[PDB]
Amino acid sequence: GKLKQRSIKAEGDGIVGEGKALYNNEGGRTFMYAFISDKPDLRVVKWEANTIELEPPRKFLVDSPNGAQIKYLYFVRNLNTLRRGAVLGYIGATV
Amino acid sequence: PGKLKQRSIKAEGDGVGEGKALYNNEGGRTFMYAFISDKPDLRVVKWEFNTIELEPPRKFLVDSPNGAQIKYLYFVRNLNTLRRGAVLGYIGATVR
Repeated sequence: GKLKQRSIKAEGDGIVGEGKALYNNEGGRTFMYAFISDKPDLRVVKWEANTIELEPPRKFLVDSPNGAQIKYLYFVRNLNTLRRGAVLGYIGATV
Repeated sequence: PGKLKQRSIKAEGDGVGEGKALYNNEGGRTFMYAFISDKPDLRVVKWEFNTIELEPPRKFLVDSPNGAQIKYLYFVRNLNTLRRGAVLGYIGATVR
């Protein structure tokens, strides 16, 4: 199950944050699994004219030249278990 | 979190096989999740420390520098759906 990405703008409350969404283009149709962002407090992503709420950020640290960095993983509302492991499978390969 | 690993090993069947094994490590404790081989239809992966039994292989293709390619995927017996997803999400990135 290959996993793709699409940079997108999310929203918190007064927080408005851009970031990278993880999706899945099975045949013609799309499906967003998770959203990786650097600002917490984020509430909703707007995906397609359709809104998507997010979840309690799980926290972790990803490296780089400019330094390993705090990061915030958001699973979309009620993502089935199998796809959650699938998300963590992708990240913990590209780290 | 986080962190999934790889280590080549030999697996047996009622009959032998060899291939990739996706595994994990925590506070020193070494966990095995899945085994990948081009050969059906093995039973066990022996890990020198247990007789770890394998599920019937799920089957998949990957594109290569020499065309199309068969490999089988064996989850371990009764592996929790969560950890099943990472195996699949990992491979997904890992190969094509």
